[PDB]
Amino acid sequence: PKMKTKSGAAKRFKKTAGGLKHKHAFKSHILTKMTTKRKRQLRGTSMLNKSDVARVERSLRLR
Amino acid sequence: MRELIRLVSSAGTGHFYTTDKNKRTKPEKIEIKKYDPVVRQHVIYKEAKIK
Amino acid sequence: GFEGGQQPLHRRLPKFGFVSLKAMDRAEVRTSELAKVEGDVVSLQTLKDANLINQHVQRVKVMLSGEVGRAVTLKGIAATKGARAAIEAAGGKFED
Amino acid sequence: TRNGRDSESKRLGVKLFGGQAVKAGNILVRQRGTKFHAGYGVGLGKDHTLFAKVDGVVKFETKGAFGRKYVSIVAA
RNA sequence: CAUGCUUGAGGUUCUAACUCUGGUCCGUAAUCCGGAUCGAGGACAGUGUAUGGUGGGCAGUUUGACUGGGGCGGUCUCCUCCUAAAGAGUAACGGAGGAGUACGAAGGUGCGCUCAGACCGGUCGGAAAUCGGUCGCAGAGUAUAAAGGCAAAAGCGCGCUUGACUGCGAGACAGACACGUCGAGCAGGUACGAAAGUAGGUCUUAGUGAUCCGGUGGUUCUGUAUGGAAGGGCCAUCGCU
RNA sequence: UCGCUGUGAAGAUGCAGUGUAUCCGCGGCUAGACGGAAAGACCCCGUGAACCUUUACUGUAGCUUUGCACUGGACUUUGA
RNA sequence: UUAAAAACACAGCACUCUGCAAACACGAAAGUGGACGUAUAGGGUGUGACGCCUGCCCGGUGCCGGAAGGUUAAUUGAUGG
RNA sequence: AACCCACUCCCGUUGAAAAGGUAGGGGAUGACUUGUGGAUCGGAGUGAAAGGCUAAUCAAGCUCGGAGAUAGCUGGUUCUC
RNA sequence: AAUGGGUCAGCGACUUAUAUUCAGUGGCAAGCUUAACCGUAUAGGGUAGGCGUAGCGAAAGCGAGUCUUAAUAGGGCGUU
Ligand SMILES: [Mg+2]
Ligand SMILES: [Mg+2]
Ligand SMILES: [Mg+2]
Ligand SMILES: [Mg+2]
Ligand SMILES: [Mg+2]
Ligand SMILES: [Mg+2]
Ligand SMILES: [Mg+2]
Ligand SMILES: [Mg+2]
Ligand SMILES: [Mg+2]
Ligand SMILES: [Mg+2]
Ligand SMILES: [Mg+2]
Ligand SMILES: [Mg+2]
Ligand SMILES: [Mg+2]
Ligand SMILES: [Mg+2]
Ligand SMILES: [Mg+2]
Ligand SMILES: [Mg+2]
Ligand SMILES: [Mg+2]
Ligand SMILES: [Mg+2]
Ligand SMILES: [Mg+2]
Ligand SMILES: [Mg+2]
Ligand SMILES: [Mg+2]
Ligand SMILES: [Mg+2]
Ligand SMILES: [Mg+2]
Ligand SMILES: [Mg+2]
Ligand SMILES: [Mg+2]
Ligand SMILES: [Mg+2]
Ligand SMILES: [Mg+2]
Ligand SMILES: [Mg+2]
Ligand SMILES: [Mg+2]
Ligand SMILES: [Mg+2]
Ligand SMILES: [Mg+2]
Ligand SMILES: [Mg+2]
Ligand SMILES: [Mg+2]
Ligand SMILES: [Mg+2]
Ligand SMILES: [Mg+2]
Ligand SMILES: [Mg+2]
Ligand SMILES: [Mg+2]
Ligand SMILES: [Mg+2]
Ligand SMILES: [Mg+2]
Ligand SMILES: [Mg+2]
Ligand SMILES: [Mg+2]
Ligand SMILES: [Mg+2]
Ligand SMILES: [Mg+2]
Ligand SMILES: [Mg+2]
Ligand SMILES: [Mg+2]
Ligand SMILES: [Mg+2]
Ligand SMILES: [Mg+2]
Ligand SMILES: [Mg+2]
Ligand SMILES: [Mg+2]
Ligand SMILES: [Mg+2]
Ligand SMILES: [Mg+2]
Ligand SMILES: [Mg+2]
Ligand SMILES: [Mg+2]
Ligand SMILES: [Mg+2]
Ligand SMILES: [Mg+2]
Ligand SMILES: [Mg+2]
Ligand SMILES: [Mg+2]
Ligand SMILES: [Mg+2]
Ligand SMILES: [Mg+2]
Ligand SMILES: [Mg+2]
Ligand SMILES: [Mg+2]
Ligand SMILES: [Mg+2]
Ligand SMILES: [Mg+2]
Ligand SMILES: [Mg+2]
Ligand SMILES: [Mg+2]
Ligand SMILES: [Mg+2]
Ligand SMILES: [Mg+2]
Ligand SMILES: [Mg+2]
Ligand SMILES: [Mg+2]
Ligand SMILES: [Mg+2]
Ligand SMILES: [Mg+2]
Ligand SMILES: [Mg+2]
Ligand SMILES: [Mg+2]
Ligand SMILES: [Mg+2]
Ligand SMILES: [Mg+2]
Ligand SMILES: [Mg+2]
Ligand SMILES: [Mg+2]
Ligand SMILES: [Mg+2]
Ligand SMILES: [Mg+2]
Ligand SMILES: [Mg+2]
Ligand SMILES: [Mg+2]
Ligand SMILES: [Mg+2]
Ligand SMILES: [Mg+2]
Ligand SMILES: [Mg+2]
Ligand SMILES: [Mg+2]
Repeated sequence: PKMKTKSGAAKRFKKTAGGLKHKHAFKSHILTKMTTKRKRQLRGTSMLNKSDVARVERSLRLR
Repeated sequence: MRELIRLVSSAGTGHFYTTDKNKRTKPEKIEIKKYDPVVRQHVIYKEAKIK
Repeated sequence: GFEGGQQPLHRRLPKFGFVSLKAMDRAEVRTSELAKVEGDVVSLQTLKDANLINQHVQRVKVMLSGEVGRAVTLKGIAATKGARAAIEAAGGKFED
Repeated sequence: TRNGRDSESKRLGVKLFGGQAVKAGNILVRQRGTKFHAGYGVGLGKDHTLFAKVDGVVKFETKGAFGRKYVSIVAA
């Protein structure tokens, strides 16, 4: 049958031409005790690491 | 201990800063000037509640 | 996705974004693809007489990618600023 | 026994040795306190980290009173 | 107040619903069952549905790991020193100590100043209070363990102040990942100083908890025929010994 | 298909050195072949299983409270 | 089918429940047992001929009684947004 | 004595026997023994109660299905350079 | 002196289906390829659909650019 994508992996990783996008952690709560620089640098989007691509691509049924 | 408070800008914006204070030693409010990104000046910030 | 019992990536990072339902009926056309319709007119139906777009597409935009062959007339199709200048350059006009 | 505690190591010490080529922003020493002092072309962080503000090579010299050890950047 | 019209609650009473594992007549050759009629109870009891209490009578499960065998005891995250063999890293139920905070000034800046201790002289103190002189060089101090630092003092005092700023960020250190650390410089607005300038918290290294879910403040995003709304997205932020 | 002393996955018929000893039965005895028999029952482990207990967790049969329905008339007390 | 006993039963004793369509038990229910019995009866529990006896505690947990006052479900829907 | 049972020793243990035999032993008019027919059974029955018995099987019978249950655990895995 | 095998003969353990990724080897090529189904039935038709030619952004959207931002500054991703 068709391979089934993992629902939770597709809600956290998006497929682009440069790789797979994702957001950063440690940004949900307990924000007052955090430095502004540290919160500013956890704000954008980052590509997946080289050693984590194989496991995520298998979860997404991309390989 | 130290309780989380919230500083609301005196301008019309909804911008706020967060910090903590000793509400036993210093009961009276904080009146401090901080940069407001929305209006782009330094304005009076007043203490409020975090909840 | 199993890592031995450690919290995995698909549960360690946050969810973000939403899916646009407005983009389901959207398509884009290269300027190099314009010289494949039958005659001198590019419309929503004419791009479906060829096989440029799917039959469920209701909105089409033209982007600058490749040279424009001949003079064509566009019918209710949006174009970028660069794509329009290429179209007007090769005798083609832009109405509707 | 009531002794089995310890903290994780911090990987301190000299990162670039005398004569090595450096670039602006390179970290030279990780420190507690100032075992080495910032010479010409070297800045100091709030945890006493020494970093390069210019390009050149490391020098390492003991000069002045107080017998201090300085790290500076000179043109190759 | 006097009534009228409802309607909450209680008590009494009636018969006509319901109930009778009470009598006698019939179906009938019958201690079942029906129908008829006397007797009794009576809108109660009882059953359906909704709901609170009780309920090992019964059921599906859970009840950590390390460990000089298991159990008992102890430990489980973070910081400092030794072990650790003069770069980094390095184990033991190895040897020793701390943390789960504090501060609107204990932050910034300009200006100004040096401690502990000893001796001599001096009214109640007398070894030690405040004072004057000489020596002293950090044996003091640093919000908090220890180590590394401290004269441009990083120690102490005063005036003004909010840079404990917003958007970033060349380049590095660390590092399985997720995390972490330092930071010149640019743009906006500031604070101290005559100015060069300094300021993106505190002498440094502990003071911490992912995702999911739920709440609050904004938002030129989206919003299931359309205009809105509900809901969702984005930014900020709260709730976990 | 020998003994002894060493060695050796640490208690040797089979390894080393050495000593003994023609080849093959029968009647007896059990010291060894870690002899045969039963994938140890004691002990530990498995994010195994059964059954039992209780003020472990979550439920539930049964028992019980009240609203509505089957369910009506009258009088009286009593609140809006 | 490795335990015949000091284990179980027992007559006697006590507590407690049950007014009859009884309590209780088997049954989705009809019904059946209890019992064609009726508190000198029936069920459950403990003790265990007989003799002399069976002391103190109602704080805990259970059971029984009380009903004033606090909390307290479905239900109802004033008010505000 | 018959009949019902099963306290002791020995034998037997590849047995004559998947629980016997020879010697001794207990009850033997009773809460006795026994023939025929019948009723109750699988989270159920029955039990003078040993967790005993329910066809040489019982801390939940046998049989057929779900079913090739699951097995981070043992065992095995076949020609050549 | 840890497990397994008395011996022989025969049998006895990496498979198949559907979705994919990489490599090798071919057909076409800015295009490639059909599925159900028709059919003269391995031909031929059927290009619905799938992948590619453009990316960035959570999105509206803009597009060789785009996002962040007061910023045409810087930076991320992308482009001959
Ligand atoms: Mg999905
Ligand atoms: Mg956080
Ligand atoms: Mg948020
Ligand atoms: Mg098409
Ligand atoms: Mg220790
Ligand atoms: Mg260590
Ligand atoms: Mg160390
Ligand atoms: Mg600085
Ligand atoms: Mg009856
Ligand atoms: Mg009758
Ligand atoms: Mg009557
Ligand atoms: Mg009633
Ligand atoms: Mg009722
Ligand atoms: Mg009911
Ligand atoms: Mg009812
Ligand atoms: Mg139980
Ligand atoms: Mg249970
Ligand atoms: Mg329970
Ligand atoms: Mg039970
Ligand atoms: Mg289960
Ligand atoms: Mg279990
Ligand atoms: Mg658990
Ligand atoms: Mg263990
Ligand atoms: Mg032990
Ligand atoms: Mg030992
Ligand atoms: Mg323990
Ligand atoms: Mg070292
Ligand atoms: Mg070394
Ligand atoms: Mg090691
Ligand atoms: Mg401790
Ligand atoms: Mg200080
Ligand atoms: Mg020190
Ligand atoms: Mg000086
Ligand atoms: Mg490195
Ligand atoms: Mg000035
Ligand atoms: Mg200036
Ligand atoms: Mg959860
Ligand atoms: Mg609408
Ligand atoms: Mg909205
Ligand atoms: Mg011989
Ligand atoms: Mg030896
Ligand atoms: Mg030997
Ligand atoms: Mg040999
Ligand atoms: Mg030999
Ligand atoms: Mg040899
Ligand atoms: Mg012989
Ligand atoms: Mg013998
Ligand atoms: Mg023998
Ligand atoms: Mg043996
Ligand atoms: Mg086995
Ligand atoms: Mg075994
Ligand atoms: Mg045991
Ligand atoms: Mg466990
Ligand atoms: Mg385990
Ligand atoms: Mg006996
Ligand atoms: Mg016996
Ligand atoms: Mg017995
Ligand atoms: Mg009685
Ligand atoms: Mg007794
Ligand atoms: Mg007795
Ligand atoms: Mg009492
Ligand atoms: Mg009591
Ligand atoms: Mg009472
Ligand atoms: Mg007989
Ligand atoms: Mg005899
Ligand atoms: Mg006999
Ligand atoms: Mg006899
Ligand atoms: Mg007798
Ligand atoms: Mg008989
Ligand atoms: Mg039967
Ligand atoms: Mg069963
Ligand atoms: Mg027992
Ligand atoms: Mg059978
Ligand atoms: Mg049997
Ligand atoms: Mg199955
Ligand atoms: Mg099997
Ligand atoms: Mg084995
Ligand atoms: Mg051998
Ligand atoms: Mg063995
Ligand atoms: Mg073994
Ligand atoms: Mg083997
Ligand atoms: Mg064998
Ligand atoms: Mg090819
Ligand atoms: Mg750019
Ligand atoms: Mg690039």
